[PDB]
Amino acid sequence: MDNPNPGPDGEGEVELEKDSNVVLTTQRDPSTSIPAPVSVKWSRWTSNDVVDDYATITSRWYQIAEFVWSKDDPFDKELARLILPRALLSSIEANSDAICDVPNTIPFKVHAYWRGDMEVRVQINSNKFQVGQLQATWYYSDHENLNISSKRSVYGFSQMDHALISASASNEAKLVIPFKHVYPFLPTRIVPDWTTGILDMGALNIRVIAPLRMSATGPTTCNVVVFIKLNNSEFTGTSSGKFYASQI
Amino acid sequence: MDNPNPGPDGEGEVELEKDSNVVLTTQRDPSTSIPAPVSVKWSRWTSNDVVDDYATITSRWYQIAEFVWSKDDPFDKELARLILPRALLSSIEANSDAICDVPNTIPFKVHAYWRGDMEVRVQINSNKFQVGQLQATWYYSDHENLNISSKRSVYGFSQMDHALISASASNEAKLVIPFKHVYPFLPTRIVPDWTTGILDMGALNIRVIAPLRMSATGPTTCNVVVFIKLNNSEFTGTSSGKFYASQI
Amino acid sequence: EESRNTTVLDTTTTLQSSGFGRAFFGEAFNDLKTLMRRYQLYGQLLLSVTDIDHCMFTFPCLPQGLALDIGSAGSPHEIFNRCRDGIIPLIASGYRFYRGDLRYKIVFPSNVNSNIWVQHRPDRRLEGWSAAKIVNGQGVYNHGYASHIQITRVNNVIELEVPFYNATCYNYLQAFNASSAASSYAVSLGEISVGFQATSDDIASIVNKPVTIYYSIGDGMQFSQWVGYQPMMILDQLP
Amino acid sequence: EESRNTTVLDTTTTLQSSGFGRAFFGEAFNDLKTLMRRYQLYGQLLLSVTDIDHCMFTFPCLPQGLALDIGSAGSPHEIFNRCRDGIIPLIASGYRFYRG
Amino acid sequence: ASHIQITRVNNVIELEVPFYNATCYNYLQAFNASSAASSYAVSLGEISVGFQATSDDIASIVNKPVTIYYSIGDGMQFSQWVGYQPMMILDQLP
Amino acid sequence: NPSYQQSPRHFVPTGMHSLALGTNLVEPLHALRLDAAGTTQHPVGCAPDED
Amino acid sequence: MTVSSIASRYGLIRRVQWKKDHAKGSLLLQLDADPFVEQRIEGTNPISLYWFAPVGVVSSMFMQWRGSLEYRFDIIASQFHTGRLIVGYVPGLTASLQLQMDYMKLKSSSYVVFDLQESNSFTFEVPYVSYRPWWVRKYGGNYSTDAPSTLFMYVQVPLIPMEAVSDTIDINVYVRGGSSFEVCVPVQPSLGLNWNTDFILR
Repeated sequence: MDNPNPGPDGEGEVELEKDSNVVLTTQRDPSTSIPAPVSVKWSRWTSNDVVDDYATITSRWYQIAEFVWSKDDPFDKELARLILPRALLSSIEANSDAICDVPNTIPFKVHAYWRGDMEVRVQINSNKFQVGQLQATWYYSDHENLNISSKRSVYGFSQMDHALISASASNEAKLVIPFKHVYPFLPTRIVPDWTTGILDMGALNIRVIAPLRMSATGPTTCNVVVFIKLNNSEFTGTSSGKFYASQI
Repeated sequence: MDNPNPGPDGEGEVELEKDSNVVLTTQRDPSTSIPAPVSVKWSRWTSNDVVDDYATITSRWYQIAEFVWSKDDPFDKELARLILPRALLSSIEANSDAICDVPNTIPFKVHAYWRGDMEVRVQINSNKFQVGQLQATWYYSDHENLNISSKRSVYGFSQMDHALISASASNEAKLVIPFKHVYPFLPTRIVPDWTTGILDMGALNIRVIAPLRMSATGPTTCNVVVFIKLNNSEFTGTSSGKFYASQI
Repeated sequence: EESRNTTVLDTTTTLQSSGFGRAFFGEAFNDLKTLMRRYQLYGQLLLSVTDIDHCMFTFPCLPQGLALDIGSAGSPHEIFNRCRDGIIPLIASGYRFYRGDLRYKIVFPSNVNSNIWVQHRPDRRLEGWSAAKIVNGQGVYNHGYASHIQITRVNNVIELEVPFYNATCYNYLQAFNASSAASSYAVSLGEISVGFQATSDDIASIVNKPVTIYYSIGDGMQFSQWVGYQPMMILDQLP
Repeated sequence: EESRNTTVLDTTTTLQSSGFGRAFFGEAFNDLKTLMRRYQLYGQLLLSVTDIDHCMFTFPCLPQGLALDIGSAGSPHEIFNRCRDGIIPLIASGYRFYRG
Repeated sequence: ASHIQITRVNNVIELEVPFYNATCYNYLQAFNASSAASSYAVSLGEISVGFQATSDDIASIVNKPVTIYYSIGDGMQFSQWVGYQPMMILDQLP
Repeated sequence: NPSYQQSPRHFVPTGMHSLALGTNLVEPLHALRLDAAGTTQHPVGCAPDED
Repeated sequence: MTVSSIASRYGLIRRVQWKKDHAKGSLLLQLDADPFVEQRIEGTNPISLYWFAPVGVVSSMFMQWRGSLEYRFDIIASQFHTGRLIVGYVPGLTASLQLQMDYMKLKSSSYVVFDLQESNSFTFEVPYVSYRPWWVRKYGGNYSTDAPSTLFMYVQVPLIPMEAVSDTIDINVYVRGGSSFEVCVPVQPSLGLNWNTDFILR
């Protein structure tokens, strides 16, 4: 019972999440929160072209947002309103190169219609003396609402299920986000019946529940990393890559 | 026995070759020529990174060279010295756009090392009154020879096995080209131990055996099309697409 | 297709099959692999000595036949001027890959006495068909490689067996233009260097003596891909 | 401990084991003891005779490799000047005792 | 233990130096002569090669190379693992 | 590598095999044939009548 | 005495001074993914001696090597230091493409993110991804092929120490031949001993 023996290896036991060729480690246990059950594949009802997932490349993790989180950020402060099938591409364009240069998103350049489930692991690297707590919350189809600006606060996102990232224990947040949308496929480019708001499942947004509090000599910053897997994906509509417009 | 009944459908029976989502038809029977047996996969000996073929996109056909073939081309005239893992990419660059825009070659942009077998169907569309005969010949590692310029003639390529494209019967030429090279993987980009001569298995070259001969009112030109499948492929070495240089 | 055969218009009856000379000579000639192991002249040099461990001459080891050295206008090597290339590159012109061993049986002169070391160096690449010939830290003896000393006083011929030490499936076989940078490791089996162990007062007796090198393939060679023959030259039309 | 291994974060799949060159070259290289028996240059001399039973040269016999004699500034032993020490003391540098 | 090779027949003598030491095993690194009897713990012995030429023939033998090879032969058992010293890379030699 | 340390044979080189001997004697030769077990053969039409 | 016994031993070959003020894109090491890992000794000799991993020495007697390498990163940290660092791996980088690198181009290829929170040691098993089944020695005799692939180690999330502990953390980088490491052809060694460092230019 609670028998410490630290050493050159340290005390704790490392857990993993191995994927295709990207292995990321966590010392801490995830606070998993799953808003919806796993979806049926939906490739039978609306696709005659060759549907082929790419589990060797699409199910890899990819860092899409790191950010400094200081203690001087206020109580209900936005940190990242990441739109997950958009921020995966627009972060690649934030690296100032095309979508073809990344192995995780080359089927978005070739194929036209995406479906699939998305994993999110928001790691944090807080010191153990820092006290603060974030929440990672997924909201389906943010831009389709207009009163969401009056909802976008911790009092509203703590009612739906969500993960909690405590800076005390350096907690890590797994977030299984299945595909639920009005239409059973998200389009990845300019598309005959809608062009505005492309490839938009919703919004992972990470508000602050209580900010960093520390002594006068304390470590002020706290870097936060976001990872995304695209695990049970599929693609249809093989098309030319010259139709793929740049994301907004 | 030889009982013609032409109609609105025509007389002959159409054969096919269906692939992922590209179906190409031939009225005529192929003159298949297979220089070597089918190769073993070789992914066990030299790859720890995730090897994943993409049969939904890589095994599609792709037109890489059409060309007019006039009767005024001489006896032993080169028509296309296509280097097949190079001309697939350099024809895409001949369409003046990147390699990412084409669904058949996006793993060449992401992954680094290619292996696999290549099908070639050189269709011709000669008139039935035109008389001439080409030969499609595959030669392994053309640029590694120096006396090949003295060999590059019909008298030399008719000794190795080859397909024959007779303009009389509008013959079509299937050509099963397995991967044989010195090293068991072809690299698709700039690479630590060789940079010059990249992604070069050999040379499909189509010399003329006897030119088009016709009357004074005859149809002079004869368009020729080349298609390539990449059927038993595989890729390894997931890498960034920003290292992929343009082909020569 | 190449070897297709549509309408055979044979006139012949049955010819008696001798079994490739079996029924006349008591031996077969169907397999060309066992003809490949008859030893053929590889290259020939004349020693122009211009330390004990200095490699006297080096040559890349390859079954392709070397870049042929006729010689100067005054003294041509009369076989390599007249009788072109022999058998084994005449067959290797008919293929594209090889995977196997070689044998050498270097024949030294008789008037030399000093002991001779022979190194096999699979490190050294071949850098194109130019200077792929006998050349009179490379320049010295080396420790770790496969080595063999023959004593000239007992018998002035060292028989070798150069294995297949390459990181390939198989190697190139035609003439080689140094296309890729690492494709250069795909030609030779290595780089043999023969070096005498004579001092400077004895080495002048060794100058301008012939050192002939032979070769043959030895039980492991497997020429893989068929490639047709290049243009040939007929030898009895030579002036 | 030296060769302890706490948290393996392997990405690799199974690589095919060639058996130390067995499956390519028909021979093994796992054991370094049978590589040790390839003969290596030990020492080299030049006779400077300055009776019938006088020992012409002596040398201590040891697998450690000798104290390396490059030579003088004018005539260095070109292997011992250039190509240092070879194989067997490069392995014997990796040990402390021998018995054989 | 002695052996004559005749130079006229074949000028190479192949030897086999056994393990004649009163030890468990011998030292292997460079040796600074630390203890007085530890000096018996390095070599297998001390080989001496001697010609049998007279003084009129010995001048023909002056400044000829005598190369000596070696290998361990079925009995060598390097026991204790000790890490490698600093090395020098040979292709950086001028 | 076991060292074969038994004292080996002790004999006499000579220059040339015997010339007068020609019956009960397997005679070694450096052949100029291509096959090593090859023997000249007589077809059924080349039958030697005169022993 | 066995190459799977010598090559199965770690050797300290690199040591990263990892400070607090490194950004989220800072490079700590870009050492090559070969047994021939360099560590220079600060000497005044005309030939600077180099340490090598034992897998590097035992592969320096062989022409060709193949197999996985296992690098143990023993980060020396207390339980209160928190950090997070990518040990990545790019297959196939030349001299010109050795630069242009950051963590963002790295996360395309095979990469491993490590969460330094409580345990402080891991072992990235380097993939052997090359077109060639074996791979020629880097250095060779006095006569220079680079690595098949390059390791990188970036700082994904910067070091956040508590106010009562240090600013800087040193990382030990050990190199070992993996469970599948194997070498084949014996050639001239590329490494010589330091027992006689005298070298005479002729």
